[PDB]
Amino acid sequence: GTSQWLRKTVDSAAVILFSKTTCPYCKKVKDVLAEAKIKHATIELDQLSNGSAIQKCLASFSKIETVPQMFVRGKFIGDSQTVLKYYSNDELAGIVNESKYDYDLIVIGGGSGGLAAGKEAAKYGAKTAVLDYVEPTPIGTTWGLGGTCVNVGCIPKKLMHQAGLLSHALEDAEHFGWSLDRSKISHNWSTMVEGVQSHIGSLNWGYKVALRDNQVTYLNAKGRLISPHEVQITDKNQKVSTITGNKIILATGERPKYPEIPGAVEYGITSDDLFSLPYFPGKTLVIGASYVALECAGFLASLGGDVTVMVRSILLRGFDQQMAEKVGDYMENHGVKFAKLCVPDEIKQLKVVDTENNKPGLLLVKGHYTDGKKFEEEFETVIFAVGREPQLSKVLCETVGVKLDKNGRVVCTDDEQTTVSNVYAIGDINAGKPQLTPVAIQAGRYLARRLFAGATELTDYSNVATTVFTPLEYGACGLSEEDAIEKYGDKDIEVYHSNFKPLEWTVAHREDNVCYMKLVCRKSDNMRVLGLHVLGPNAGEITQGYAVAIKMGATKADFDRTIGIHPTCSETFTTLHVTKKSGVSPIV
Amino acid sequence: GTSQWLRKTVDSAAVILFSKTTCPYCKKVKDVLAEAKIKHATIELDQLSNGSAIQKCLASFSKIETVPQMFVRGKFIGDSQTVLKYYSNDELAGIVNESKYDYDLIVIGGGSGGLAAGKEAAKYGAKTAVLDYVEPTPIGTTWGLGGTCVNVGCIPKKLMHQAGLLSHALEDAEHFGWSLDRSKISHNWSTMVEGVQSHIGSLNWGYKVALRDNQVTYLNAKGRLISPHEVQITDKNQKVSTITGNKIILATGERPKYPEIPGAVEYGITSDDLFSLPYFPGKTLVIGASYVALECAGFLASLGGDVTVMVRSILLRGFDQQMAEKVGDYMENHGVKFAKLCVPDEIKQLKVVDTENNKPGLLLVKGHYTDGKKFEEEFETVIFAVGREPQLSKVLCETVGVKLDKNGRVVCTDDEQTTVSNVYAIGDINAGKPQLTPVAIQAGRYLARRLFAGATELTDYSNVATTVFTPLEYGACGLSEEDAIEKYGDKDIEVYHSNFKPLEWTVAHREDNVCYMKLVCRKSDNMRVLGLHVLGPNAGEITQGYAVAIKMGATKADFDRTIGIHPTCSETFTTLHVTKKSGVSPIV
Ligand SMILES: Cc1cc2nc3c(=O)[nH]c(=O)nc-3n(C[C@H](O)[C@H](O)[C@H](O)COP(=O)(O)OP(=O)(O)OC[C@H]3O[C@@H](n4cnc5c(N)ncnc54)[C@H](O)[C@@H]3O)c2cc1C
Ligand SMILES: Cc1cc2nc3c(=O)[nH]c(=O)nc-3n(C[C@H](O)[C@H](O)[C@H](O)COP(=O)(O)OP(=O)(O)OC[C@H]3O[C@@H](n4cnc5c(N)ncnc54)[C@H](O)[C@@H]3O)c2cc1C
Ligand SMILES: C=C1C(=O)C=Cc2ccccc21
Ligand SMILES: C=C1C(=O)C=Cc2ccccc21
Repeated sequence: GTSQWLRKTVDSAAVILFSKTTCPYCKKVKDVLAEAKIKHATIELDQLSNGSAIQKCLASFSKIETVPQMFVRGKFIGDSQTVLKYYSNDELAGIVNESKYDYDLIVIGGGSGGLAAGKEAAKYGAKTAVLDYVEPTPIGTTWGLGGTCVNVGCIPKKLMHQAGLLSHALEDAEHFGWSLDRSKISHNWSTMVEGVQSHIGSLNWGYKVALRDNQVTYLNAKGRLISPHEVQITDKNQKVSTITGNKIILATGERPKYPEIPGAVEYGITSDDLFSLPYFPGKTLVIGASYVALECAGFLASLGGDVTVMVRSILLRGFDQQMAEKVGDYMENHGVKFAKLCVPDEIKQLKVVDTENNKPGLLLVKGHYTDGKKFEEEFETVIFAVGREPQLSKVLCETVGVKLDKNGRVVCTDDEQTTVSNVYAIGDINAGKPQLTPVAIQAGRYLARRLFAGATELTDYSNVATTVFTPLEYGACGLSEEDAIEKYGDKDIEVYHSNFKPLEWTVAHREDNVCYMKLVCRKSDNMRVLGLHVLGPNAGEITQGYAVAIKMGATKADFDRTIGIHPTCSETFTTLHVTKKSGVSPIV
Repeated sequence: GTSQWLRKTVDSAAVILFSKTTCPYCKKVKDVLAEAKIKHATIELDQLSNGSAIQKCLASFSKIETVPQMFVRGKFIGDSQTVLKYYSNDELAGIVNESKYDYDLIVIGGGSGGLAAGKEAAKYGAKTAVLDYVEPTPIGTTWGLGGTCVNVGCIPKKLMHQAGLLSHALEDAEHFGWSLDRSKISHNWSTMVEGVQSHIGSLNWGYKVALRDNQVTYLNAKGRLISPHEVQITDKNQKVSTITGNKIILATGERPKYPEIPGAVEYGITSDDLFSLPYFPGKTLVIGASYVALECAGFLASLGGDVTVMVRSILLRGFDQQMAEKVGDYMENHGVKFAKLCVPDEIKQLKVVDTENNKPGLLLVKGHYTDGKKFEEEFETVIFAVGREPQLSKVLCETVGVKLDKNGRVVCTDDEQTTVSNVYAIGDINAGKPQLTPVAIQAGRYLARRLFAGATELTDYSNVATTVFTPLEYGACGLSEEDAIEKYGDKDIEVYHSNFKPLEWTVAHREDNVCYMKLVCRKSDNMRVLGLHVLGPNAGEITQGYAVAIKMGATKADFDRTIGIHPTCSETFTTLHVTKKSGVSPIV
C-alpha cells in the first residue's frame, strides 16, 4: 500500500525532500536550498499516519533511513552532508537541474487549467513550459494569454452582464429618490468593450508576469505531441522546433461550433467574436439555447438591443427544466423574443460590416418552424452558440495512443491520466467532466501536487455548483428534480420550494413571486439535500456557501436549524416548508 | 423519559390529535375537523422512535390505547366515535373552544418574534391574542404593526442602504458605457422616504391581514402582566380591561437609549425617527459606534450627506476588531468623517425644525476629545445610536416574579421559559441571546410548536451569522479571531485569509485589496472552522450558505474540496491558502 505510493512519488517529483519538523538537519538543508533559489517539494513525515512505514520503506530507495533525504527526478541525492557537499563545490545547480528532458512538465494550452497546473508545478521544482496559441476565428479575431474564460468567456461575459444589470439599477435609482433622466440615457457599446478589453489586457499581462515570476517558460507557439515525451512547436514565424518533457498536461479547451448552413461561417459570429466586437451588434439573432446563448441574448437586451433567440427544442438542456422555463419566462417578459421550435437554413448577406464607421452589416436569416411556417427576418448580427468542440486532431498525432471518445475528448482515469501514462488531460477536453473554469483550476493544481509533491487528494467532480448569468440569475448545486426522480423514484423524493422577493425589488416595483428556490431531498436518506436551485439576484453568491454543506451531506434539518441573515435573499433557504406533494402554492 | 415529555404535551396543547398514517380512523377524524374548521396539532406515532412507548404510556391519560385520541387543553375528549358523537349533536364547538382563560396564548408585543409565535400557535388550535402598541418617540413619531425590524430597523435601514449603493451604481454605469450626467444627478430624501414608508405601510397591513386570516385577535393596546395568567390592557381611549391566557409570551423588544446630556432628548433623534424623517437630515453627526451608527452614517454619506461619526472608544465593540477597522477604513476613505475618542457634553439648539418647508433645524454640539481639546461644531441633525434598552418595568408588575437581570432583560432557560412557568420570553429581551430578527422568529416559532404541538427541538443560538450593512458590507459567522485565541490560545489557532476584488469593481476602477476574507480555524480540532469573516459586496448573500456548513462542523478541508462558482466573490473561500502565521501578504 504505502510502497506503491512512495514508488510513484520518488519517480515523479523533480526536486523533493523528506523531513521532520522536530529534527535539526531537516530545518538545516531547507534554508540552504532557499538561499540557493532552488525550489522543491517537502513531505514532513512527522505529520502523516503513514510516516512510520515510509521512513522505513524509504530505505528501499536510498539505502538510508535518516532525515533529511533529497531526491531529484527519481534519484537519491543524499544526506545532510552530501548535499551541502554539492553546494560546497557549487555543483548543486547542474545536479538539481539536469534531466533527460528539457522540462519536468510541458503544459499544452494556456487556459484556466493549464496556467494553474503550470504555476503550481513550478512551485515544487518542476522545470515547466506553458505553450499557448489562439487560432483566429473565421473573421480573424484573436487574443492573448489566459484561455476561454479570461478572454472570450466568464470574464467579459460577466462584465457585460454587469453593464446590463446597471440598466435596471438606473431604472431602480429613480424610485429610490435619485433625479434621473431616463429620456436622455443611452448606452455606448464601444466604451464598454474598451473597458472590458482593457481589463482583459491586464489579465493577459498579469499571466505573463506570473509565469516569468515562477521561472516558467511561456511560448506563444502551437504545440503538437508527436511522441509521449516529444512536443513539436510552431511559432509566429512558422518556425518548427521540438522540445521534451517528462510529464505532459493537455489543456487546450474547445472552440465554438458552427452549424453547416450557407453563410454561417462567412456572415455569422460566435461568442469568440462577441466580446471584442468593434460595433454594437444591433438587432441580433442568437441561435442556440445553451447558457451561453441566453447569457448573451440577456445582456444585449438589457443593453437596449432588439434581441431574438432561435430555439431548436428546449432551453438549457441538461439543467433542471422547471428552472430553465422560469429563466426563459423572465427574459421573454423583459424584452427577449424567442422564435420557438425553429431552426436556421441559410444566412444571406444584405450588408457588409463597415470597418469605416464601425456599424454592423445586415443579414437575412431564412429558417423553418416545426409547424412548417417559414422563418425569414432581418438581423444586423447573428450569433451562434450551438455548442463547443475540442480541436485535438490538430494536437495529437494519433500515433501516440492518447484515446479520444466519440466527441473528440480525452478518456481519462479519475486522476486525469490519459492512455499514455505520462500524459494527463484537464479542463474542458477531459471527457465527462463539468466544463467550468474552477473545475479546471482545481484539477490542474491538485494534479500538479500529485506529480511533484507526492500529494494524494483527487479532484471531486460531484455536486459541482453552477451559475447561469442570465438577466435573472440561476444557481444550482447537485441534481435537477427530474434526475433525482429518475434515479430514486418519485415516491422517494420530497421537494421544498418557495417564491421570494428581494427587498431591493419592493421600492423598485419589480415582480412578486418570480424569484424562486427549491431543495430536492431524499425521503429515504434522512431528507438528504440532493439538489439546490435558486433563481434570483446574486444567485452565485447565494449558492456557493451551500455547496460546502451539500458536499458534507447536508439534510433538510441542517438547513432548518441554521438561522437566517436578515434581510437577504439567501435566508429563505433556512425557512422552507411548503412541499410540492403538498399541492400548496409556493407564493408569497 | 418519554413520559415526562407526554405529560407536558397533553397539558399544554390546546387541540391535539395522536394518530397513525396507516390506520383508517386516524385519517377519518382529521377530515371531519377540517370540515369543521377546527385547527389542531397532530403527532403521527408511526413516525417516532418513541411511538412504541407513547401509545402505551398514552393510556395513563385516556384509559385508552386506540388511535385516534384527541385532547383539548389537557383533557381527553375521546375515540373515533365520541368525537363524531360531538360533531354529531353539534357540540364540538364549545368543547374544543372552552378554556379556563380567554386564550391559550397571549403574546405581548407585535414584533418579529411575537407575530411569528402568535401565527404558528394559532396554526395548531391555540386561541391567540397579539397585543402591540408603540410608545412614541420624544418628538411624537409612531408607526404600525410589525416591530423594530419592519418599521424602524433592518427593513428601512436596508432600503436606504440600497439607495446609497445605487449612488455607486450611477458612478459605475459610466465606465460600463452608459451616457450619464453626473453633473445633473441629485438625490431627493422625501421621495425615498415615501417609497420606504409605502412598503412599510404594506407590511403593517399584511401583518394585520395575516392575523385576521389565522383567527388571531390583534389588539392595538398596551399590555401589563399583573398576574401569571392576567394581562391588563389599556387601549387608544385609555380604557382599561383585563384578559386571561394560559401561556404568555413576552416579545416587547427594546427602544433606543439617549445619553444624559442637555438637549439630547429635546434636539437629537434616534433611528426610531430617522426612517420616517420628513426632511433631509443634512449635515449630520452620528453619536455612537454600533453597527446601527455606521449603517446610518454610511448610507447618509452615500446619499451625498456631510456626515461625521463621534466615537467614544472603538468601532463595533463585540465584533472582530480587525474587520471593524477595515469597515471603518473604507467609510473614512469614502466620505465619512470620524471624530475619534470624543464624547458629547451638550447639544444646544440654533434653529428649530421647520415643519413649514420640511428642512432640518441646526444644532451646536459641544464635546471634548480625550486629548483635552474641545469639540464644537454645527450639525443640522444629530443622531444617537448609543445602544438600546428594554422597557419592562412598564410591562411586568414585578409582583409577578419574572426575574430580570442587571440590564433589565429576562432571565430564561434554554427553552425560553421565564421564572414564571407559563411565561416565556423571546427576541431582544431574552438575556444573553443574539439580538436579531431571524433569531426572534425561530425562537417564537419553535417555542410555539413545543407549547402546542408537542415538538421538542430547541432553538440553537450558537454560530448565528450576522451582516453589517455598511457601505462595504461585513458578514460573519462564529468567533472573532481574538475570541478564538482567548478561548484556545494562540498556538492552537490558524487563520487563512485573502484580499479579493469583485469583478464588478475592475471596469469600475474601484479598490484592489480592500475586500477581504478569513477563516479562523482550530489546529488541534482538524482545522475546524471556528469563525468566518468577509468584507465585500453582498456579504450577507455570501455568508449565509456557509453558516449551514459551520453548524455542521465544517473544517478547512471541507472548504478546499468544494469547487468555486466563477466569477463570484464567494468562490475565494474555496481556495484560501495564505496563513497569518506565514507572514506572507494576503494581497492580490
Ligand atoms: C461564453 C462562455 C462563457 C463562459 N462562462 C463561464 C462562467 O461564467 N463560469 C465558468 O466557470 N465557466 C464559464 N465558461 C467555461 C470556461 O471558459 C471554460 O470551462 C474554461 O475556459 C476551460 O478551461 P481549459 O483549461 O479547459 O481551456 P481554455 O480556457 O479554453 O484554454 C485552452 C487554451 O489552449 C490553447 N490551445 C489550443 N490548442 C493549442 C495548441 N495546439 N497549442 C497551444 N495552445 C493551444 C487555446 O487557444 C486556449 O488558449 C464559459 C465559456 C464560454 C464559451
Ligand atoms: C436600526 C436597526 C437596524 C436593525 N437591522 C437589523 C438587520 O439588518 N438584521 C437583523 O437581523 N436585525 C436587525 N436589527 C434588530 C431587529 O430589529 C430586532 O432584533 C427585532 O426587531 C427584535 O424583535 P423582538 O420580537 O424582540 O421585538 P420588536 O421587533 O422590537 O417588537 C416589540 C414590539 O412590542 C411593542 N411593545 C412594547 N412594549 C409593549 C407593551 N407593553 N404592550 C404591547 N406592545 C408592546 C413594541 O412597540 C414593538 O412593536 C436592527 C435594529 C435596529 C434598531
Ligand atoms: C419554455 C420556454 C419559456 O418559458 C420561454 C421561452 C422559451 C423559448 C424556447 C423554448 C422554451 C421556452
Ligand atoms: C479604527 C478606526 C478606523 O479605522 C477608522 C475610523 C475609526 C473611527 C473611530 C475609531 C476607530 C476607527
